[PDB]
Amino acid sequence: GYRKLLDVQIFKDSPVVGWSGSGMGELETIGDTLPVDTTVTYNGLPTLRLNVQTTVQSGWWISLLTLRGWNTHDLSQYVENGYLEFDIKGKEGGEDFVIGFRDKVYERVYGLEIDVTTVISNYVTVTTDWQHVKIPLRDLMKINNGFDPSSVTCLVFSKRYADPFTVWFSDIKITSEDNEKSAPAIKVNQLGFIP
Amino acid sequence: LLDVQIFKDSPVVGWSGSGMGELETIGDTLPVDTTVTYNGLPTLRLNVQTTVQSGWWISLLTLRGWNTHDLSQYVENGYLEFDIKGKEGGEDFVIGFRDKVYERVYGLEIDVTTVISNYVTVTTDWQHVKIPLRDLMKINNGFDPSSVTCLVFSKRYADPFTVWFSDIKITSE
Repeated sequence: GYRKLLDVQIFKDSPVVGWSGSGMGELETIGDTLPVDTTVTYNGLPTLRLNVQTTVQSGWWISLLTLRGWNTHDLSQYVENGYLEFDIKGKEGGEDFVIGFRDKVYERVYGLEIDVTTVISNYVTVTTDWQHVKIPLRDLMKINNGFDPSSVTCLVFSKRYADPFTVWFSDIKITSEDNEKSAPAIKVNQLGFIP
Repeated sequence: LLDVQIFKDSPVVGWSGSGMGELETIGDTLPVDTTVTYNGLPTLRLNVQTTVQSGWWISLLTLRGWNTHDLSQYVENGYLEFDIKGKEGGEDFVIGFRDKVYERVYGLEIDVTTVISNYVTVTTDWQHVKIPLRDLMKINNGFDPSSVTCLVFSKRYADPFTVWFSDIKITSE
C-alpha cells in the first residue's frame, strides 16, 4: 500500500519554509532560510543553495527544511522501502556535511525533538557536475533511540567540518518505493508545438 | 539575590532514564539515598549500574516542576553549587541546563553544558564545587536563560559509576 503513497516534495522551485542559521552568520541565508539560486539551474528549474561562506568557527550552522510548515508528517509507511532523493553538485567537489531528519513528539518529556543523521559522503561523492543521490530512509529512521517517523517535521543539513563550501540542491523529495525515473516515449514536438 | 534550591532533602520532579535501564531510577527520577548523608541531610544518588550501551542515560531535574524559571539576573555572578563525592573516584559526566521556548522553531529546547572534570576531580570524600553560570549561559546559541526548566546530568563515557550530590542550588553575588 506504500506504493500508492505519493511523493513528499521538500524543494522544487521556490523558497522553503523553515529556519537556517549559524553562530556568526557563516551560513548564507535570507529570511532565515536557504536562498533560491535562479542562475545555477537544473532541468531549467532554480536550485536550493547551501552556502557556508567563511570558515565556521562559531562552532555550528544548521538548515531546517519543513515538510508541513512545522507540523508533523506521518512518514512511517515510507521507511521500509522509501528514499530521500535529490540532485546535487558542489562548487569544487568533495563537499560534505550532516544530513537527516527531525521529529517532534510533545509527550516525550525528556526530549521534545529528536534527529536522525548521517553524512552525505556516505551516499555520494559530490563533484562539480550534477548527480542524483538516494538516501534510504530505513538507514536513518531505524530507531531504538527515540526517533518517531510518524511525527517528522523537517529535513536537516548541518555542520560536519569547519571548511567553507557551496552546493546546490534540486528536486528534493521523499519516495515510498524505488524508481528509475523515466520519460515518455515521445518527441519534444509531440503535440506539434512545444510548451 | 535569592537562592534557587534544586535538591536538598527529597525527590526531585523531572525525568531520568536511559536506553536500557542502566541508570538506576524510581518513578523515572533519581533515587534519594538516606544511608548517605551529609550535613544531616539525605543525598541524591546518580548511579549508572552497568557499562551502558543504549547510547544514553540522562537526568532532568526541574527547577520549577517543568515550568520555565527566570535566571537572567544570575548569569553574571551566579553559580551553580553543590557538594559531591564518588564511590570509587575520578567520576565524570555532563552537567548543564535545558530551556524551553515554544516559539523558537529551530530548537524548542536547548542545552548549555560542560563536564565536571573541568571544575573538580571527584574523590571519595565530600567536595564542594561552584560552576559559574557565565561559563555556560553566555552564547549566541539562542539559549534563553530566562526560560530555564531543568538541571541536566548526562552520559559522558559508557562506564558505570556512582556519585552522591548534596545541597544542589543556584546562588549569586
